[PDB]
Amino acid sequence: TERKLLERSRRLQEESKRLLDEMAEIMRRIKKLLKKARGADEKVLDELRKIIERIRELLDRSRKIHERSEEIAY
Amino acid sequence: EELLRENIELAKEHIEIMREILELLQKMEELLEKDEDVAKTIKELLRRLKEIIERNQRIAKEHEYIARERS
Repeated sequence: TERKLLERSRRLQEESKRLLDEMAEIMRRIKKLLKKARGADEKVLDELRKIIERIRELLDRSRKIHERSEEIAY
Repeated sequence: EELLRENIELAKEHIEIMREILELLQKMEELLEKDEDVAKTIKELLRRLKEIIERNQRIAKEHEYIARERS
């Protein structure tokens, strides 16, 4: 079932694509909620700011992986 | 074989990413602990996020195996 492998991989990438979108939006949601959180220590809030944009970048790069992987699979 | 080889490397990188991301989310929890409504919503978000990463983490491995088998 060689074609089985191609079909299997293709399905997973569709799902994984769904996940990265959901994740990215969550991270976006966090950034907004963090800014709404004036109550916390400003320095710590910034640290999470740097952290989140690090994560966001990685999700962008991951999206590039999928885009590439989809090309190969196609 | 060139693309299949590339597929293996690409999948491996993705798994690495999810590892680091998982590490970073944990670090985020540390600072979250360090508004009750806001923090509560955050805590849930990272909880939900954590679960998402784990599942995707599994998929990455699953694909990597597929790529290995496909070769």
